[PDB]
Amino acid sequence: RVSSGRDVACVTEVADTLGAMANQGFDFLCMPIFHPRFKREFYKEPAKSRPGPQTRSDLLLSGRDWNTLIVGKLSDWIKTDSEVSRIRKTSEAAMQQELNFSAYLGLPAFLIPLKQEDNSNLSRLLINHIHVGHHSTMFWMRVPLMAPNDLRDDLIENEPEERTWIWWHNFRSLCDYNKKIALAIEIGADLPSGHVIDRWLGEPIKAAFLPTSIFLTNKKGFPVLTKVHQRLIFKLFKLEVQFVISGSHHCSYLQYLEYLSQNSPPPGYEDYLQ
Amino acid sequence: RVSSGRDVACVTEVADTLGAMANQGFDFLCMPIFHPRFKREFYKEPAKSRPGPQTRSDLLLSGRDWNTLIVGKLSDWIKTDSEVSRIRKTSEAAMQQELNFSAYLGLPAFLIPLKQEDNSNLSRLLINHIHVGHHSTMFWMRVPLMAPNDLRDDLIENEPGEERTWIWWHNFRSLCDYNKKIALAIEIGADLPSGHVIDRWLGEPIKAAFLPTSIFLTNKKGFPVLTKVHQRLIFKLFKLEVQFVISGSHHHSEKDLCSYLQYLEYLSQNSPPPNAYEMFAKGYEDYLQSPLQPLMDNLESQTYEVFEKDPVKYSQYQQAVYKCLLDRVPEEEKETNIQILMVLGAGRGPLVNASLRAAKQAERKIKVYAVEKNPNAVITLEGWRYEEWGSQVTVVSGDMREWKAPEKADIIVSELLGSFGDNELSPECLDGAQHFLKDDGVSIPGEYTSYLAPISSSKLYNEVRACREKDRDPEAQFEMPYVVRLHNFHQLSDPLPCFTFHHPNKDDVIDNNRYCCLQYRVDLNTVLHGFAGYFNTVLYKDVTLSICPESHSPGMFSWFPILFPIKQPIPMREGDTVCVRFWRCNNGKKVWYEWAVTSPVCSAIHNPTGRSYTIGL
Amino acid sequence: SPLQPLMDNLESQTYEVFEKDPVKYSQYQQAVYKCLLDRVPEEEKETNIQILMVLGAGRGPLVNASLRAAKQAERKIKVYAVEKNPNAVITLEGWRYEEWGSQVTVVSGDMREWKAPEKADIIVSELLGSFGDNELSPECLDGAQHFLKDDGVSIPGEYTSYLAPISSSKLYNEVRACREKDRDPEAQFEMPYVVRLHNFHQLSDPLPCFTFHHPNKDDVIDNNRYCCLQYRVDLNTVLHGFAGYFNTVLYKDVTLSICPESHSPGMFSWFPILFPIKQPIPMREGDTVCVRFWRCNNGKKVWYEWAVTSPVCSAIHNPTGRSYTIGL
Amino acid sequence: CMEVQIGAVRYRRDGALLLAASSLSSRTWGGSIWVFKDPEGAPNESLCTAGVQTEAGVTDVAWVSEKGILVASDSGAVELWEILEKESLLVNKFAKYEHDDIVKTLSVFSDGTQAVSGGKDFSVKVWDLSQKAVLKSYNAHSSEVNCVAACPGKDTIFLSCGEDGRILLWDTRKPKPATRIDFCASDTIPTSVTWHPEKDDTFACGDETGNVSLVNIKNPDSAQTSAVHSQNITGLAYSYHSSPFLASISEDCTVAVLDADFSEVFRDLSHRDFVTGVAWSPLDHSKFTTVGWDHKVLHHHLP
Ligand SMILES: Nc1ncnc2c1ncn2[C@@H]1O[C@H](CSCC[C@H](N)C(=O)O)[C@@H](O)[C@H]1O
Ligand SMILES: Nc1ncnc2c1ncn2[C@@H]1O[C@H](CSCC[C@H](N)C(=O)O)[C@@H](O)[C@H]1O
Repeated sequence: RVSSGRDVACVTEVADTLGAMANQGFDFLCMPIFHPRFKREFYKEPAKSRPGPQTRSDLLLSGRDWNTLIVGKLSDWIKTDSEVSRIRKTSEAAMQQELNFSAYLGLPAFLIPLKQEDNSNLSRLLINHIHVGHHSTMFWMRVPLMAPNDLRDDLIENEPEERTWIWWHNFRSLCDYNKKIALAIEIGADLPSGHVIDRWLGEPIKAAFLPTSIFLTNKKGFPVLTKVHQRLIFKLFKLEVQFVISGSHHCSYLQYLEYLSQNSPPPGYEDYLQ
Repeated sequence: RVSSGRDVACVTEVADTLGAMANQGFDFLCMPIFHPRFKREFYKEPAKSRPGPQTRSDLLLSGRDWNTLIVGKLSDWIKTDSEVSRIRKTSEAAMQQELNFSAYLGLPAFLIPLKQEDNSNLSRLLINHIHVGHHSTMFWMRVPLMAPNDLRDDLIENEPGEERTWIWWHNFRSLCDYNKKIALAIEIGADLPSGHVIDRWLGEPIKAAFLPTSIFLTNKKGFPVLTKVHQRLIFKLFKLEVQFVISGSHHHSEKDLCSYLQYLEYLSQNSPPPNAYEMFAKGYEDYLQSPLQPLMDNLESQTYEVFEKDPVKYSQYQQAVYKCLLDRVPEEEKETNIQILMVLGAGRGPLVNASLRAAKQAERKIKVYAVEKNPNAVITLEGWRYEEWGSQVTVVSGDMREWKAPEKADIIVSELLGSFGDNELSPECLDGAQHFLKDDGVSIPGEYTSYLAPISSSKLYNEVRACREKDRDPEAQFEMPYVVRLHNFHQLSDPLPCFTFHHPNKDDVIDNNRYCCLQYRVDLNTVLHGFAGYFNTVLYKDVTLSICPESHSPGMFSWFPILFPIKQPIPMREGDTVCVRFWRCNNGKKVWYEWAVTSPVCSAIHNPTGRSYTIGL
Repeated sequence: SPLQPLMDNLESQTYEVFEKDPVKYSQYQQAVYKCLLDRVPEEEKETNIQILMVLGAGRGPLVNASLRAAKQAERKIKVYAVEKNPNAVITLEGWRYEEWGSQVTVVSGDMREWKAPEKADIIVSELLGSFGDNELSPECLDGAQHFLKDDGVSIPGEYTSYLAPISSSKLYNEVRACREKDRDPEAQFEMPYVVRLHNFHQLSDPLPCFTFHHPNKDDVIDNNRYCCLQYRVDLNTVLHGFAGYFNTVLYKDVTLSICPESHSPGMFSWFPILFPIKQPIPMREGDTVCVRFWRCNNGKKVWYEWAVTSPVCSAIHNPTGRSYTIGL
Repeated sequence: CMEVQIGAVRYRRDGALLLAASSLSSRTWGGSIWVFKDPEGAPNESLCTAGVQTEAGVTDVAWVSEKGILVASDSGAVELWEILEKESLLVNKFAKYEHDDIVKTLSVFSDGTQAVSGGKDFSVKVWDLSQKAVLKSYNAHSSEVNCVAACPGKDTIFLSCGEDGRILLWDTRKPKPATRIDFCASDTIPTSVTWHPEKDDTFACGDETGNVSLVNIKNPDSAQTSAVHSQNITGLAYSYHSSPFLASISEDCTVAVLDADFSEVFRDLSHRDFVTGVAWSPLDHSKFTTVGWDHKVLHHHLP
């Protein structure tokens, strides 16, 4: 019956935001457990000796809430595969810090975005965290169907599909196809071919991210997706994946999702292996 | 809701009997799949060539009804342990026939009664049928609490102890190697054995309880009523959540079968409120996990929440700080003396708050240091710090063994105690934190002592035996401690003091390597399966905590006991002595335990060199 | 499997094998020879006593090679012979009270925990493995760096490990048969082996992997390393793993190396090392081989993690040192 | 009171100090804007002239004309605040949530009626401050936009740099406005850009490595780069001199000043955390003020 979540960039008040997104019709919330701008030093003084809390404590929500309502988001300033040695070191420390905190809270899922082809060191740190005790945490890998550089506008006069698939494949292969590692696809304004789409659907997708900017405004000022996007939602429906609404309010986009469901085209030994 | 079933002797029309008992209030039907009188030949003509179906078809009921509504009953004429070869051979063929058909129907459970001590050939046939692929069918072994010969009326002139039928079940289950698919279905008679015997029965995997219609007394109104003796047995069965089965004709009372079910529902809603229980509920009853290591591992927030749920530990520690303050700073120094208190291993707060409120209760001023190695917990600690506490509490992130304190402390407060006292490496942590304690400083807790007691538990042993993991020593599970529950084992002797650690340790050369020989005398004929571990501790003077069996000190519900299993169980007589050699080793990188039994039979040293179990740092 | 002289105490027979190579003895003796002449002039031929410390003295050889280097250079040295192996110390105190004298002070203990009552001019150690740092030479010297003078010289001064993609169906099947009971049935592929050159065929020239210099004057000393080495395939073959070599600089111009086409002595002083692969990769010519190699140090253990990302993307071998670690 | 982490610091053409602070560690991740006519009074909220709290954290602030104040919020909105001077009050005029992610930076053109926004949603938006709405939204960057800088004297030209490693020169007249500028060691990620007040076709940029570069758009082969800091440059600012000095701040908790010949003149190690702001004083041309996450508002002077 369409299970949906809300992706936020930053939360000023956790208790208020949860109730606000509950009134909108969202089930869970994708939020950062550390402030996305709160960068931190681990090796060099005096920034290393920064006083005060690293982030908001676990006592803001009940254990029930952390385990059912919250999907953690990794800080975007963390680049574990940076060619800069100093940055690579800092990211490794920050990577372990946030992964450990997400497991401490007992989060059901944790978002780790893939923004490039080289995610070797990331996979190394991730499977290490999984192997060292900490468990019961699904790892959603945010991977766009199309690369950000392939979706940008041709506005650079001196700089005028299988790409992002290699990102996910190489990372998953490096992680030895770990069960705690799933996929969270992000839908752009342009979709890949039908065959490529079906190939993505073969992967353990647990979430589908819908940017608010891919929705068209109807005659009566209502959100609407193209038939190309619609057929993809129809395929995602029979996989029982969750949908996450990201972007600015300018918020009942879930109505159109339920609308696409109630009136969805008609058709479980599919996994079966003995 | 009380799930119950009906035991019928025979069924003419199946569809009729189902709907009949369904409107009586039953949830399932215990019926035979073959006619109880339809004795058949297999090896000799002309009876061998019997035409017609062997029994009724499977198309009478749907698969859904067969899987959820029907419990099959084995024919009683089948005696696979008869001393007559012709009878045995016939029964063996008959045994396999009804078993394979019951599995063919997809029956959830199958009834096989035990009527004697010798069921050797029965076991062989049963575990075979389980091993030849046909499974998913629970096997209810109907065993009466009292033998039929012990419940008969003394009506014979020339022919005029209660653990008799226990041997029937114990020998059978042992021969079946404690198979998972084999359960117990007790049959309650007019007379009941000892309460301890009953408690031993309830320890077994009881899936059903048979209530004959002849044990019910007819009230003055004509309603079926159980005696107070039986009612207490039913009460114990209620918390095991077993299913009840009514057997016999309802014509022993003036009412129908439904009245028997209403009386049980009546007892259910009037059953006594459970306490001394419900701590563990619902439940840590079958708790068999490895001891947590808060030092080698960073605990989760959910894990901390469990430890912080006991008000006893909070109260006693608050009381300890309360008394300790009043004893080291007089009334004339009520404000000119600031006690330096350090909470080593602050966790998420509780110990820090318990120290602050103890300072206000004693009207003493304290300077608090809250140190923790868990970075995730420090985040919680700095929440209280910058909202509630203030500058009087200094939050430190790091190990107490490596932390350099800029100020010596008067009082150090820690709660690094495990189920065995020192199994969470409390001594090592405090020893490395002893240097920044003043020469006249007080440590809380001041001392703690572990205890060992020889136990007997075929239940716990087989649970450990099933803990064989792949890619390791197939016997490693027996060489590691488990956190268990008291009611899952039977203690064979009073616990003896094992290892004692006091703080601050003022020894010449501090060594946490320990060794002792504990001897116990056996007063029964039982089997040694391992040793239970308890501990007691002294926070401050007279303020204590203990999980020892017969302790009058609070804290009996603050920790589960620990279990050190044995590889080869030792059957012992009464008068035998049990000497156990117990080691606590520390090689600088790891800490572990090594144990061995040298009496009555000399076993082998378990977990040598920590090959199977170690504790970090 | 590579010996671990740090986690384990070597046997006398084992030492005898290491002391059988005259090349290592000569080059180290030559290193001390040149180092002395460079830090004390001719006019200070007797008024300057150099404080030399043999860290990991073993059974003697390095101490004697330092004494004879002092006589060859006509310089006076005060020797400290430290060792953690109690059994080897017994041998060290044999030379001490029969041959050496009071000029050599025998110390029993770890160089990382030992408190030297006198800073040293020269520290001499031979903690090098087949892969250079696989015997944890950096960690040992880093913890022994504090009692080295501000202008002190360390021998060796630096060393570098090398990796090269190889092909060997012979070595692979030998590793495949190394499946032991009561452990991961694929653990044998996630651990290094000490092998021989003629048992494999190198597919490309070796590239520099990790480099360690002593004394390490970095801000925050970290022995955690990571690199991506790429090689081009010129044949149609099957990738079975990676060979590991190393080269080192004892003193200026005096070097030791086991690299394939090295003109420096020491080609027979160490066997190469082998990092196997789980799934062998059949490759065409023109293909590139990128290998991700990690050296990890969690404070309690040290290990290696490797993965192939070209042409086919494999999995990370020995993650979190689940199959292979090195003590301390 | 004012939040711990101070984000930015801007000077007004009379001495008025404009600081922005945000909470990045507490339970409430909000923000607040402050105006100090007496800079020495900072960061004491008791000595301010006007202060107000925003709905979320504030990444960047900029002066609009003399009474208007632009705000880049965590909510992905651009807010215009006006100073009701000596009412001790700050009143919002509009808050438009055009960005789909955190607005990391924003710059105001010379005319004081237009502005450009840099977003974490890869978006670059030019704003019409008069009509309270955007003009054109540009998606040229393939990653997070780090810094944007309007060209002084030109109301159609501005610079931008992002995590995609691109430094784009803009001209909102051309069908393809963006033009990528390249020079020696431009492979790094640019984190801050600013225009040179006295040189044509010349700008100063900084990377996440610690380098501060002087680049002439025409002939980029003579670009002067200098390892000024050891970590990410968090801001750049030129002085009001005829031959302006270049002040640089970074995550290494240091503040440095280069001259016209790119040689170091000043360096302060007084900050105890990430210095996140820097601005020169219109009154004293030797005075410049820096702010950091240590809640310090320090003033400096040239030798
Ligand atoms: N060496 C050390 N230094 C600092 N903190 C330590 C420490 N060893 C343990 N701790 C902290 O002390 C706390 C002990 S919690 C122990 C719970 C207790 N055994 C029970 O069952 O009730 C943990 O949060 C841990 O982080
Ligand atoms: N931390 C430490 N402190 C003291 N001695 C050490 C040490 N680590 C290693 N050693 C000693 O140094 C010696 C290194 S022998 C190494 C042999 C060399 N890798 C080869 O193959 O030729 C050993 O005898 C060992 O006892």
